[PDB]
Amino acid sequence: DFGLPAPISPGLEATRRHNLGWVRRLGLVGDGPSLAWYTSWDMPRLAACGFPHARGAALDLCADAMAFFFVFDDQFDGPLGRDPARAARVCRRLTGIVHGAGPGPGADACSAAFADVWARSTDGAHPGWVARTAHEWEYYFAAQAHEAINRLRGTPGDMESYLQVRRGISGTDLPLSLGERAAGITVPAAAFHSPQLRIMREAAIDVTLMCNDVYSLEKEEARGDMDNLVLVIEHARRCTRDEAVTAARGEVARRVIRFEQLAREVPALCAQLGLSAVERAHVDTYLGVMEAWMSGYHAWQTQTRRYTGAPHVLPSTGPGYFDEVLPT
Ligand SMILES: CC[N+](CC)(CC)Cc1ccccc1
Ligand SMILES: [Mg+2]
Ligand SMILES: [Mg+2]
Ligand SMILES: [Mg+2]
Repeated sequence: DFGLPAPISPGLEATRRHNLGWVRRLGLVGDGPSLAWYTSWDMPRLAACGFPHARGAALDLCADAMAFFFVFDDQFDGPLGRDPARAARVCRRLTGIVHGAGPGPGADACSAAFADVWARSTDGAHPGWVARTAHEWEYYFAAQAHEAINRLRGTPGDMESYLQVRRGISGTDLPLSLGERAAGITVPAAAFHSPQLRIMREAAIDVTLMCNDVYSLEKEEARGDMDNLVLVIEHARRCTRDEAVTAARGEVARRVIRFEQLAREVPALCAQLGLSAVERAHVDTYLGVMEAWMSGYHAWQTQTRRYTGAPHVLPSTGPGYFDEVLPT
């Protein structure tokens, strides 16, 4: 019991078709085991449940971005994730794409897929959205090497260090930046940076990564992963696994409560700032984007085959992928 309500975009089926063609055309997913395994994740349902405001090509972008995140993530479940210098170099290649240097023809599948997601994301976007989201991507790519450092250390970090690494490797605020973009809204800066919306944005991202930590612990613990809230709590408190899971549930619940308490202040905040009716509408949609990411991510993770299937399809005795698609 995380304390989250149940959630979908009507573009689910069209996006399923588009996204299957996209991952195969780009070389992220092959034929056979990799395609079956990818399909079992149900990236279209994650997009439709996590981004219910997205329609048409906007939902396509959400599903393709998710596909990139998950395929790229799994490439570190192998030697790359025990090699911080190599991880830092591979991730520097991707960061160069973020800051404007496109990969060119014949780039590897991960570079090509990311370049496509990023170009589609920024096309027609407000410059303030582009600048913020570019730095979000930089954090995401740069954090991976620190997760590898922690694996070599073999102990979980303290809570502060766990949050600094885990917020990065989880994709930081990128799901919410994507949801804003896909909903076609631009949050007014005066509202975006209110203490209420800053705390809410941070809480929503923490909620989803902590919910994921609980559901993905089984597939991660056996690989020597250290940046998982359950392991962090257990190590810090010297408590039982059950006590640590219970505490993790409470960390999520307290953040949901804080989010909802602050959400109640948002109508009055928009009035204090003198926002226009359209601006208030965009803020209201942004609240729904955050609410839907929290509830939709969790709904998806209860139905996907990624977490129950991984230890059997890709046991910890081998890499967490069928094909190497990321040159190192
Ligand atoms: C955002 C997608 N992600 C992290 C990059 C792919 C592995 C899983 C994830 C989803 C939701 C919360 C935390 C992690
Ligand atoms: Mg990861
Ligand atoms: Mg992972
Ligand atoms: Mg996980």
